[PDB]
Amino acid sequence: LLLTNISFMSFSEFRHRTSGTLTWRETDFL
Amino acid sequence: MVFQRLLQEQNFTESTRWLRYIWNPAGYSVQGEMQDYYWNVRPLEEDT
Repeated sequence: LLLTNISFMSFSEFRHRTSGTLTWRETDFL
Repeated sequence: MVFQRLLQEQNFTESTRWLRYIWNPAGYSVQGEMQDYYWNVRPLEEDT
């Protein structure tokens, strides 16, 4: 999972990907 | 009223947007996540 992969998935997909280790400010920033 | 007036002038892609402001069978997305309701008017959800 690199910074090019995150742009294809939506924010809901990406937030379900990192719902444990990140906390929605780093998730939205990334 | 905006929806009906946009149907009557056949501006369809905006008429459908102004109908999404009340009812969307494809759900609603609030803060990136899909919601559990389909009516954007809360006295239509609760029969008020």
